[PDB]
Amino acid sequence: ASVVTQPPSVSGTPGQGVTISCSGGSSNIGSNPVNWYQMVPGTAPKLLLYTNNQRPSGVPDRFSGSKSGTSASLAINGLQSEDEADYYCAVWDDSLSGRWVFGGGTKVTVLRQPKAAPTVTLFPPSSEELQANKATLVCLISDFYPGAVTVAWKADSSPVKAGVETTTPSKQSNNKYAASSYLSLTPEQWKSHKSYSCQVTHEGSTVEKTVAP
Amino acid sequence: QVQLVQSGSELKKPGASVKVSCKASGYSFTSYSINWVRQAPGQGPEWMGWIDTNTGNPTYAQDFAGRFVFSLDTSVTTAYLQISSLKAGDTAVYYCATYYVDLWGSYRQDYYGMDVWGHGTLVTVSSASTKGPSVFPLAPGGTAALGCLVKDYFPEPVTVSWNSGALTSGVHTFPAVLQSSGLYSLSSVVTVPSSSLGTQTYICNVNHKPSNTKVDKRVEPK
Repeated sequence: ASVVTQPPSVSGTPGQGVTISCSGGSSNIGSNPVNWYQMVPGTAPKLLLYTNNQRPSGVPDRFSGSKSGTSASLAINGLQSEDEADYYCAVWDDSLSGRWVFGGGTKVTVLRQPKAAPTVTLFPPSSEELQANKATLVCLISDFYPGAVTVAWKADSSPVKAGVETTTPSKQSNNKYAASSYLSLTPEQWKSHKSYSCQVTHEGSTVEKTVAP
Repeated sequence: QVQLVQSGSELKKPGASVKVSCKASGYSFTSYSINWVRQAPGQGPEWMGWIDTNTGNPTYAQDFAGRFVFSLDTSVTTAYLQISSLKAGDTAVYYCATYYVDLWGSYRQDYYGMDVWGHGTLVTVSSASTKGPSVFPLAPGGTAALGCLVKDYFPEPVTVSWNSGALTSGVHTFPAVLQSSGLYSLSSVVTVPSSSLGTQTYICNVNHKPSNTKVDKRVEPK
């Protein structure tokens, strides 16, 4: 994962306040000034704060920043719709060899409907595909909100990583999100196990679906 | 107003090289350094280094020192990034960045040139060529889901209907995944009462224009 740690997902109804933690180490946040960036689709990444708490011309004062010890924080007080975006903290790190390091990003959602855990459907490979000497497990993930998930697979009871491909979340017509994850196997690997499991984590809660040969 | 215009999206085979450009304007090009940053799918951005636009000397982050080259053509105030021996892991959006020059005196050549970013250049490392999808059925009271796996096609888009467009209720076609091959795959699914599984006809109609591919696939349980 990333060198500095951000929550994947932060949310509030409009007008509410939220904060985004950015946890690092002595060699980075603990000794050097922090920048915050806002990423909106169709828009170049935008500097939101620099030297911890300074706002560039144009950035509203409802955004504020701070740093303490080895962590920094971005506060948004009075969420507005245009604040919905991905946010990234960044700082110079003296440790590795000298480089900026970034957090993994935080999606801020301005809630417009109740939080919804995803519906997860897991499909085994078809006879047709297995006949073609291939195998694909299909894990489909829909109706979740806010739109952030992480997907883990496991063979029987062991994590796999290899052969896994996962989409980013995309907005549905009902303003909740969808994502999919594919696990590519050999026909042999499919048959040589008792089961495969697709685990979807959303707002801290994991849902698991399992299929077997 | 500081402005950075980056070159268009690129599709390259593994082992090939690519050169992307960053055209700067609105300020004194040779008085302020250019910084380079990439972000690969899922991951947080990674800082690659900077180049002194006066001396021309580049400095590279540890992880990018070797296959990556920063260069300049100052006469057209453009900074370039070249990558050789491209790998799957090089697939990313590549950004150039510099200073809000108004806030950094008259001259600055260091790693703080991170205020203003270009829109980014997507580089996709791919060995894919135009190809139609293979279509396979997806089969698992209450409700249940059946569908079609539209596998290994290129390029986008594929269109999917069910029973010739007649069936729309409970149909959900998912955005495609781009796998490391450079090929895409997607899935479309119909949510239905479980009793309808194998008692009612469900045919997905898949069209892939670039390859002149039309496929009708009936989907049954088991």
